[PDB]
Amino acid sequence: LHKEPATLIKAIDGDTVKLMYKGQPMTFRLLLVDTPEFNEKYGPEASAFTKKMVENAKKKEVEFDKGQRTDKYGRGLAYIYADGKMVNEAKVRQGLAKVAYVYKGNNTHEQLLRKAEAQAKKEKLNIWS
Ligand SMILES: Cc1cn([C@H]2C[C@H](OP(=O)(O)O)[C@@H](COP(=O)(O)O)O2)c(=O)[nH]c1=O
Repeated sequence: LHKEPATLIKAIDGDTVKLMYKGQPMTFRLLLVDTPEFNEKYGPEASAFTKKMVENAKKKEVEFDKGQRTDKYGRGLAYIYADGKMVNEAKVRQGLAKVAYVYKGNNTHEQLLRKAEAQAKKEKLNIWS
């Protein structure tokens, strides 16, 4: 896989980010994660964590997987990095998202994210408390 730069337009919520990617605005859905909705327990925390990780970063990068690059809603599907740290992974590591929507073709980082979720769950952290 490879990491491409992008410029932040809007950190939308826990699972999506709007970026200027090669000069065009697109909404990216984070691969492999599902975040509690804002009006559910941990929703507001999970959303603010995601937003601030992205917004505080100097460098934002997009990393497409080996399968489809857009979902059935027209969203880009990617791993997003914030100063070299994977946003998808951190959300899960901190017990503020769950590993989810793991399709063939776009599962490169599945083992890594499941490792993070296992640590969160062992620690009974946040959604796992
Ligand atoms: C993460 C991800 C979500 N999606 C779609 C599947 C879900 O649609 P369906 O429920 O219609 O299947 C939806 C979940 O996204 P949200 O969690 O943003 O709603 O996003 C994909 O198609 N591929 C993906 O990799």
